[PDB]
Amino acid sequence: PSRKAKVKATLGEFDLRDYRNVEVLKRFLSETGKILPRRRTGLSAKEQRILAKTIKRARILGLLPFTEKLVRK
Amino acid sequence: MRRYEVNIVLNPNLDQSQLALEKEIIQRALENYGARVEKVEELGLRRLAYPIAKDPQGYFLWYQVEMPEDRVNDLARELRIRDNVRRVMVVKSQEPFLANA
Amino acid sequence: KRQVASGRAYIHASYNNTIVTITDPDGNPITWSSGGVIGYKGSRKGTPYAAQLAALDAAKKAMAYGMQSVDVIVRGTGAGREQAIRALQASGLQVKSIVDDTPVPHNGCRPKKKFRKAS
Amino acid sequence: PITKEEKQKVIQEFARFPGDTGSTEVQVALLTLRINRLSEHLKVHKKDHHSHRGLLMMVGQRRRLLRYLQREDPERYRALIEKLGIRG
RNA sequence: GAAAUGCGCAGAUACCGGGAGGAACGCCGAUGGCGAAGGCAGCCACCUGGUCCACCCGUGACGCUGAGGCGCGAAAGCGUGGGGAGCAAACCGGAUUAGAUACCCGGGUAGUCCACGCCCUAAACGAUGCGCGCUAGGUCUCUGGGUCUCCUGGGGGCCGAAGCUAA
Ligand SMILES: [Mg+2]
Ligand SMILES: [Mg+2]
Ligand SMILES: [Mg+2]
Ligand SMILES: [Mg+2]
Ligand SMILES: [Mg+2]
Ligand SMILES: [Mg+2]
Ligand SMILES: [Mg+2]
Ligand SMILES: [Mg+2]
Ligand SMILES: [Mg+2]
Ligand SMILES: [Mg+2]
Ligand SMILES: [Mg+2]
Repeated sequence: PSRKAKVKATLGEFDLRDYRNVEVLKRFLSETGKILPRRRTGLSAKEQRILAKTIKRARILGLLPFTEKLVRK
Repeated sequence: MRRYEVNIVLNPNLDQSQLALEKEIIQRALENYGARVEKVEELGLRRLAYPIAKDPQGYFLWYQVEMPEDRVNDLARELRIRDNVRRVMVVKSQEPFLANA
Repeated sequence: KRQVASGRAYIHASYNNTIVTITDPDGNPITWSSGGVIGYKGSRKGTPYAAQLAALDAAKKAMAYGMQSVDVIVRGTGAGREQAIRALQASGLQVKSIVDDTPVPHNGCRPKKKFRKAS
Repeated sequence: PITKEEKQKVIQEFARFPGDTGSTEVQVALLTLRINRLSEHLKVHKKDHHSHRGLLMMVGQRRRLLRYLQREDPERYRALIEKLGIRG
């Protein structure tokens, strides 16, 4: 079970090495700033590896956050 | 000669005259280091996900260059020497890798 | 009586004590309170009753300066971290948000031995 | 590094005949290309001990093909060395 | 556990802003990967080793193993510089206890970090030397190739044929 929204589906034909595409990348960050698990991006093992490096370049450029803050508690 | 990509974040707060001066020093810095400049795109300024240099924005640049490998670290060194150059990121270029396509 | 109306409440929750600071919309404190402030002494301070009393004291203390609404900022994983929030809500302060901002290194400083053990 | 056409100028420099990609002469040459590069590298990076193992194997490989070529046509052997500048 | 040393009106704890510095890299991240081992984890560039697949192009047994030799070798430790955030042998205190040279608590030097040079050890563990050939399968997986359901490689797991084992 446990199969809600898998992020690969809810997106189109995107490039994974593109570190400037904030609006596509930020879909793989959590509500906090965290890189999401595979069981939640629904990527392949090799796919996740690349997104993982791409997201980090995006953070260095200030386009994606390193961390954020939970708004309910 | 390898093909790179030079990212430069810029002081979002300077005007036409201090910008046009920076871009000058940037393309002269390139010239002196072997940078043959293929395609470029001044995407401008966007909202940073986190304040850099206490600004909440940053003016962006991007060059795709062929240049001597042995000279890249100095090129990036020289580029960071400036004060409105907040970040330099020099990646070597890659064939894109589609997904979900 | 410097008049502020709205501002931030910081809950600093810990295992040994809870401690609540109230600030203006810029973060400069207006007033504060804690388990020791409400006359507890030892281990009683980290109890969730202490966090109730402490939170309520720092609210009453703040409604004098005329507070009405508050953004809450939890920070810590103590006992009565949450009994502190419940008190803030039932208190005559608008709780407009609760945000957890507990600080956490990106693996940074070698912890005390108490705090690392089985890795 | 060493580029394709860099390499090429060595295979054609040593082939016993056109299209000879893999004769003892060609191999013992190609290695000496890699060995001198590595040793040049390790004169700077004296602490790259991992790469150094590479060198120990290239060398072990060279003097093994050399040891064969000398047992087969001691002509071509004393010939390869004078051309490459080894054993001395 | 409860506490007390300890810090605080020379204004601490909690909170916002600015700065310095040392060390380590959260998520990704594991059932994953690399490496001969020891070991290897933010990001970028440069220098450099190993490896795998397809083509079936070249050489023509050039192979395997390897006493000595040589190099590598976690942590602690040594020398000379440097550095020193946090941590912490020794040590100084507070507790606990019948005692408590200890577990708990407040401090703290070497050390941990860097460079160079030594040391050469270990539950240096798969407690399983290296290479090659042969002997059912099922299944999860990392990484190639193909006519891509499936086929065929290379690696990491699990269960099991034959067989082996004192178990
Ligand atoms: Mg053939
Ligand atoms: Mg023949
Ligand atoms: Mg050692
Ligand atoms: Mg050591
Ligand atoms: Mg020392
Ligand atoms: Mg300490
Ligand atoms: Mg201690
Ligand atoms: Mg297999
Ligand atoms: Mg397999
Ligand atoms: Mg049986
Ligand atoms: Mg039995």
